[PDB]
Amino acid sequence: SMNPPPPETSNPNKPKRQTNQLQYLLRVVLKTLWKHQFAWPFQQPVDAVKLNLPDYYKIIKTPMDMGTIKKRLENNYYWNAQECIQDFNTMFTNCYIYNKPGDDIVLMAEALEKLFLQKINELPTEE
Ligand SMILES: COc1cc(OC)c2c(=O)[nH]c(-c3cc(C)c(OCCO)c(C)c3)nc2c1
Repeated sequence: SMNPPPPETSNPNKPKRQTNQLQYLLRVVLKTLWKHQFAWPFQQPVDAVKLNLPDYYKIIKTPMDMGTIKKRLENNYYWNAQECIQDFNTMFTNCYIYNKPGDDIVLMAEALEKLFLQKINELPTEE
């Protein structure tokens, strides 16, 4: 069994910025989700070998996780807040696509996503 390479977190020729919206995404959005009791399954790429999910990366072709997002934010990988918001949404959607309603992992994602939505509802206007 084999995992894919993780998503890119470094690319020196990708344009990047540090916007006030991106600072909010790190200091408020990521920090809130990361500390949550249900964060742990989402803090690193899905290890499809250790979890014995051999079809995971057959179904999930755009993997994302908060470990990857955390590194992207800390390394100022992004140009804009929409890029980062898309990553969070890709993470949640992958969970819903792969799993079944009412599974524990789906309940965990839902809890995290509720908080994500409440925080992004107050994303600041760009300075
Ligand atoms: C431990 O961290 C994770 C993270 C996950 O996603 C972010 C998942 C995830 O998306 N599905 C599952 C999961 C677990 C079991 C036992 C399942 O039945 C095995 C097939 O008979 C299925 C279909 C999914 N485990 C995760 C664990």
